[PDB]
Amino acid sequence: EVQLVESGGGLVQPGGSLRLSCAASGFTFSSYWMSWVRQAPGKGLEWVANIKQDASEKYYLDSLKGRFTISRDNAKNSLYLQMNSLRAEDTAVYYCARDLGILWFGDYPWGQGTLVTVSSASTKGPSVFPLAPSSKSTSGGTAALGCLVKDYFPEPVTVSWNSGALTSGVHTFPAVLQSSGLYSLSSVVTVPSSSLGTQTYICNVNHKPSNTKVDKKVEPKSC
Amino acid sequence: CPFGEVFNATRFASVYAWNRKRISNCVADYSVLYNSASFSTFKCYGVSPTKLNDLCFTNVYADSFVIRGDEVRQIAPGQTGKIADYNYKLPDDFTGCVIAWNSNNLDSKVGGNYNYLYRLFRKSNLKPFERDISTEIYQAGSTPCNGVEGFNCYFPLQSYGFQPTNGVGYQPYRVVVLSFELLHAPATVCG
Amino acid sequence: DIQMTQSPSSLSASVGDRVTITCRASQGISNSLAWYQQKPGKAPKLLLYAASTLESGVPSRFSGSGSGTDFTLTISSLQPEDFATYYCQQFYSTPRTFGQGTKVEIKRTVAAPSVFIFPPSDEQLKSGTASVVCLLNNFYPREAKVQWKVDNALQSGNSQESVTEQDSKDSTYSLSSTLTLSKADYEKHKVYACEVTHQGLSSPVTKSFNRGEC
Ligand SMILES: *[C@@H]1O[C@H](CO)[C@@H](O)[C@H](O)[C@H]1NC(C)=O
Repeated sequence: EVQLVESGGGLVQPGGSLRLSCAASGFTFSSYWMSWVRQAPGKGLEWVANIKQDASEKYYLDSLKGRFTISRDNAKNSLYLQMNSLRAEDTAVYYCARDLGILWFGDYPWGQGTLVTVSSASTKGPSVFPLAPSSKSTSGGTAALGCLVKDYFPEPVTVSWNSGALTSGVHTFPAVLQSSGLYSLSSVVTVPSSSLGTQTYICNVNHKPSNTKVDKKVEPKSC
Repeated sequence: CPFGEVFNATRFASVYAWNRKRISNCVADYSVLYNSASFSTFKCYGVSPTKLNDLCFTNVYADSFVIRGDEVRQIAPGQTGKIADYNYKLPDDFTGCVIAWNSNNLDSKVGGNYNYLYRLFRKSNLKPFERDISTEIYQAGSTPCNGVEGFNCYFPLQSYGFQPTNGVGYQPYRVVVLSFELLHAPATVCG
Repeated sequence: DIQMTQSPSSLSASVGDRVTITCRASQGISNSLAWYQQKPGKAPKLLLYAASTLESGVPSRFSGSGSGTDFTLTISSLQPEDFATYYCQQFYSTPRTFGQGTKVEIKRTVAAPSVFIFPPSDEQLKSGTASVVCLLNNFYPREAKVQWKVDNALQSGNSQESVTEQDSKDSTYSLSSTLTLSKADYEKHKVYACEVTHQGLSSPVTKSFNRGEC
């Protein structure tokens, strides 16, 4: 089975460097080229680098402007990519692939890439704000409430409701990268508006990167 | 008939250079194998497998090779894919049988056994019962390859990676395809 | 260099349906093209190469035709595990170039979104920023439109939206639109309205509130 294991992704500031590794097994590493393919956050595959069998030929995307250098050690069945002068646009999940023009990626479960996150922000825990339901902007016996998890870095946060008791009708939206360099998402849940004053609605926001947990009670907005 | 020389045989050829053996002038009993319950795959197309050795053919060909489980479904009438298009093809009017069994205990090896090759590149597809040993540098780009490997110029044969701790779909399987030829000639292979 | 263009970029279909994806190249590439499948979050997997031959292990429902500049990927009877994004690549030259991908979605009948609007909390206004939220709950298809009106003044450039994945149970989408303003710009106005244009709506639905009311 073709097993390709990526490692080395992380948080680097703009201008910094990083070196990614790809451990290979299950085939004759010497008979194939090797390619690095990145994928930005929800944006599809972009081939970035190519290295020959004996590493006597190396090819790149000119967009990179010589910032990336591909390498390979055959004794160790290993591929390497040195990423220099990193830009924010380089944030992506990087995969290595066995290459013969055709790309074979790593078989499950081994092959799954490494995540490079290039940002000038230091890690901050989120601020949770209640998206309170109103009796005016209701909808036929059903009312929606939620939590706005704003201004955090990096990904991810996890959000539950009532410590797991409230699951039906929960929508946790994908995080959006704000102009400030910080992420923010929101988690909403719809519940019978008849049982507002009776039922308690707590949202649990867990940001493991910053070692932060927040329990926020969303009360119906009474002016 | 010497079926033990084909099935219980020691060495098997890889699928790109599969092994054909001619069989004539002997008495064969098929129901010894189908009722042996020793194979993982035993599919017969054309003739009924159930005790229909009441026939006489001119020649009997046995084609042996090694593939992986994922590819066993390709040794069948009218199938398409890497092995069928590039390695071993059977015709739609197939009057024969295909047998296959898991050989993970004999063809795997720690750190991988890379002794079995498969053709991964070819300009066209294989006609029924064709056989291609052409190690010509396959051309995938505009540049002619001029017999040397390089940028967009790949070697056609590639190894199998038979580690023993593979999933079953990736494990080695031995395949024997039996063809029954009845031409305008004296038939000698009966049961 | 070589450009790849895929059609239709987003395709909705049902289980058992026959599906075709098209991929065209800005110049000829003979049959040196391959087709890959990527499920959300996972790594891409090679389905077909040489325009037509199935890589071993791939279900035979996948097939490919074409040459020159034109290629078609065909799934005979769509199964639930086939809903994913699909990419095409060429291995004729460098840089290796992919198609933009076509997402295969689940086909269901049209459904109108449940629309809600949320004013900024008092704590966030205390912090110095105001985030007004608009929610489109459980609709189909994915394509919708949100516009913000601050005292019936159309906004642009200060809103960000994100959408969920198609639901595992009823195959709907839900979308969140967030309008970000300074505490000043928020406290300068009264009526905040969210206008939703969707196929399952005969007319655009506007949900609004007034500043500090309730
Ligand atoms: C192969 O070995 C088995 C082991 O008992 C034997 O029964 C059989 O006759 C041999 N030959 C064939 C063709 O199976």
